[PDB]
Amino acid sequence: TRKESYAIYVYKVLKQVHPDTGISSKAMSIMNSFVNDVFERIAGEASRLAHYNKRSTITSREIQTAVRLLLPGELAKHAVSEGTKAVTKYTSA
Amino acid sequence: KTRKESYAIYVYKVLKQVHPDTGISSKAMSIMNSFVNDVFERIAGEASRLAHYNKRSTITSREIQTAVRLLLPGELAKHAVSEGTKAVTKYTSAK
Amino acid sequence: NIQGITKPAIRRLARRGGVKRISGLIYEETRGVLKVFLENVIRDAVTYTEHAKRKTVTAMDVVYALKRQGRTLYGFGG
Amino acid sequence: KVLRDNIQGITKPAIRRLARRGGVKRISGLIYEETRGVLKVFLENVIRDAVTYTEHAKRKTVTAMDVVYALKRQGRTLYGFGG
Amino acid sequence: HRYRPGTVALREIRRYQKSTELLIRKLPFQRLVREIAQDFKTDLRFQSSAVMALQEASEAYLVALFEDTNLCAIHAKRVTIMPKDIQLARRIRGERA
Amino acid sequence: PHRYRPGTVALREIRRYQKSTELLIRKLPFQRLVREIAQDFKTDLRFQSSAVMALQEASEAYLVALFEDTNLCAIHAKRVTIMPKDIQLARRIRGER
Amino acid sequence: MQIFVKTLTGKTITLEVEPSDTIENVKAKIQDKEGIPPDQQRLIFAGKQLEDGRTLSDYNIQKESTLHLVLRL
Amino acid sequence: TRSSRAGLQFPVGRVHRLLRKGNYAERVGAGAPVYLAAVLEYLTAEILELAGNAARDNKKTRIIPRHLQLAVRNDEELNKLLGRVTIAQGGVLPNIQSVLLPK
Amino acid sequence: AKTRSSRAGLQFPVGRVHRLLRKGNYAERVGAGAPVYLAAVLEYLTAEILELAGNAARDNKKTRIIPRHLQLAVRNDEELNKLLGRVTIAQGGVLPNIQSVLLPK
DNA sequence: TCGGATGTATATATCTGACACGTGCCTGGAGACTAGGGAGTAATCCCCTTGGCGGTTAAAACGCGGGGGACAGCGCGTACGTGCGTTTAAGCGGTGCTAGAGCTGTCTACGACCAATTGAGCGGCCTCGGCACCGGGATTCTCGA
DNA sequence: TCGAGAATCCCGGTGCCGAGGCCGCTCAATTGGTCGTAGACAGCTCTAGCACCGCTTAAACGCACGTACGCGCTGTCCCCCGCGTTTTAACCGCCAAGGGGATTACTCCCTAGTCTCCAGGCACGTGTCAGATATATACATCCGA
Repeated sequence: TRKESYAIYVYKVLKQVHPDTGISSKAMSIMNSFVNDVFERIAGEASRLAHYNKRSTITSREIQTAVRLLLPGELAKHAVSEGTKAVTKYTSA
Repeated sequence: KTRKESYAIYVYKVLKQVHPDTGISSKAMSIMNSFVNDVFERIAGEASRLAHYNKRSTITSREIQTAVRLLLPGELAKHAVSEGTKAVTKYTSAK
Repeated sequence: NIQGITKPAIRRLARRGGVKRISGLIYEETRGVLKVFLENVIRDAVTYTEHAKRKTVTAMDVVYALKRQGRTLYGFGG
Repeated sequence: KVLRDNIQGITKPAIRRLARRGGVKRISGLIYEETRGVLKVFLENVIRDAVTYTEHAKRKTVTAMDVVYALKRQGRTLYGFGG
Repeated sequence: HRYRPGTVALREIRRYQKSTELLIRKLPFQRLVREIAQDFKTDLRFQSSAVMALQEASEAYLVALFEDTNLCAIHAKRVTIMPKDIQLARRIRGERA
Repeated sequence: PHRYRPGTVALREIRRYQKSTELLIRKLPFQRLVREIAQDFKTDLRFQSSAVMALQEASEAYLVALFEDTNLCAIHAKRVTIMPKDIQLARRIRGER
Repeated sequence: MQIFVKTLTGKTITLEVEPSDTIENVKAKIQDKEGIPPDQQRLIFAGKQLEDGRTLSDYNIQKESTLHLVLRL
Repeated sequence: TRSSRAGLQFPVGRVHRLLRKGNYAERVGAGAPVYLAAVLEYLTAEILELAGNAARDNKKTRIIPRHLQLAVRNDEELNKLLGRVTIAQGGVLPNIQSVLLPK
Repeated sequence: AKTRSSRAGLQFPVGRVHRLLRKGNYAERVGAGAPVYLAAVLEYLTAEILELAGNAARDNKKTRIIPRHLQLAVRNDEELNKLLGRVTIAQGGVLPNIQSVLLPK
């Protein structure tokens, strides 16, 4: 049956960054595993913190603090800047 | 006046059952509270992860048995398994 | 301020481990190591209490920050 | 069917090559035997986990994905085989 | 009289291994903690129990590190600890890069 | 009859083996060892090829890391050749049993 | 009559002597057969120290005795 | 009740409620809490028995955290289980390396 | 448009992340801004990794990325080594380093 | 200190199988609407933190004599690196086969929700003897002999 | 060895506060019942894991030979260690002030849930050119002079 993956999106990001480069299947599996692991870590930590503060729902602030706790400084602030930019762009329209 | 629940009474009951004439300090009681909570959280998390990994939405006694067999070393694992199955059989025998 | 960790205190701490003949600049080395460790744990606790929307650091924040680093501590309600 | 005397299958030159990957220059006479023990213990852990997973799935074939789970439990996550 | 070097050290080792109390004075540690936390946020208040927990954690970590340092020092056929032993132990532990 | 000085071919092999990426241990002996080990826990088990491949990769990585730490300890101990005591010291410091 | 002497290295020395053998004489014997200069030796028999002008029998030293020496430096 | 039906000391209803409210699964079985309570009771009984014996050795009638630390560190399986946790006011096992001792 | 991903101008799917978060049993009720934030973070990290890997492959005059390039890119960046200190990747290899005094005089 | 020899980086043809791309179709995602419960907001209490003063005494700081430890130079003999011929089992490659993994239908017992009820567990009070502190003597090492 | 000087453990008396117990109360666990579906069971098909045999050759094994390194011995120089005197600030006890952590009541609007529609992404299929293989050459480097 169907087997979900992260193919088209990673390929699109690669095309956006480097216009004339290609990658093999093993690198594809490695990137898929890396994305899944990062997703699992961030989501688990955010949910844990949300129940830690006795709150019954998860919101953008929880993920912001999870990113601040997980990633070290410089790329953490880069990622939070990207996230805020995306959030305001989405809510504007 | 918040109703903060704990495990003090049950630990005291177990201690009196095992050792008749012995007392316990408050710090030891807090230590036991923390230890029991940590072990409970570990076992429950591992069992839930395994149940979700086998794409089943119901957590039963078998998942708990497998999690116990995973986390604890050999001798304690076998003793805990024996105690658990004995308790389950005793509970299901009556009604 | 960091000087406040007195040399005889470091000597006692090492004597608990069981060292016999202390020598050199292990005092300065220990001070640096302690500073780094405190910096990390304090940053984690401060982030926790920042999200909590409070102004007083509590024991739960420190216990939980220690829990994150795989250094669980027993005996403070955590 | 019973199997025996497989530990000796890890030949000495292969161990020398593995050491040479890590950056070693000289090798003592007595190290090899010692190493042949340590590796064994490693395997004796991870397989013990993997089989248990196959016990819970009610199967008879050990799957690589179970090995990935077992390696993940010990905090040595591995990438390249899914999950 | 006079004692030969190496006996009072052993007596202190036994005495401190037998006991269970802290060895760093409370006030300088509290001042250091407040000064360190001053940088990350201004006008912060600390409960006493948090400082106590931090003190205990620091003591345990330092004791373990000194244990490993002693092991390395006796390994190279010496008796005195020097900083290179601390660096080696920290590097093998996987803490330092 | 030319004869290279000791340590030259060793360095050349060092560079060669750090340059490449393929695995080192052969296939059939490793497969037989894995089957023999798994026989004890439960009889009549069948293995997938990718499982054996992953086990081999993990084992090689772990062994290489251990050898690197052993070399670090040996060079600290003012020697050039590694000895088993260095291996057990590295294992002890890592926190393994 | 023969005596055994115990050193700090765990080696026992067997020496033939007589009760008239003064401490000068026995110390000379140790120096001759072992090469140790006389000024480096202290002797204890039955827990007592001795003065060089005396003789062996003054400390009730019998045969087969065990006398301990200490090196002083 | 339900603890009486199984001859347990730890509560069963509390464990059931914690499992249900702990967002572990959509539904829970009727046998899991009994098993978990039995395991917890066994572990705490072992720890308490060891700690009480250690306190008996020192000729005291009340358990203080040092007794718990000694009981945990002396056993080897229990030490393996609690490998990465520190106990407040615990202490250190009294060992000394062989070389350091005087000749 | 219609898709939520185009609304935020992102490439990673928003609806898929929302569904995974809802069905992953993390909280009883999930917010509405969380998927956008998470997708942005994932996109940034993937872009960084891919750019570093592409540069590493460029240095070796090969137009295709193999796992060795990913290993070199990850291990040559200090922070990225920090984030993945307990992760191994197949066929990666090791960094070419040699101790000082080991070298011939 | 050179010079012969050897391993290595580079230039070049080439053929293949893995990678990039077009197609059809199926299911999960988007649009419009409801409703109700969780979260933000305002006001009040009183509890724990901050701040400071006095004193006392224990610990900290400083200086000195010396001996035991760290480190460098030297000799040795033994264990390991390198080369070569012989022996051996890993690896490639086609063939048979079936046990066992994976998907499909069924129906059934097991668990979620809900109304009524009552007693098990928690907050508050009080009481005492096991443990902390102090004074005293027997015991056991430890340095100079 | 050994004997005297301290350091330490064992013994006995005294006082005080934390633990063990008792009492009163409130909300969560029990009981009885209905209704829906997660999964156990039985069956069917199709793949890949096991066993097999033959041929090739690259890899492993055993043996000589030589020399560089681990190890023990020795000598020197100096850096902490034990001890006594002067200096200081930690801690205990006490008192004042007040900020904000914790509750309680009220209001609103944000997300789960419903249905209907349709287009994004999946397996399938196919063509082709980037890299591995094999070959040939010039450059860098190493050990005897």
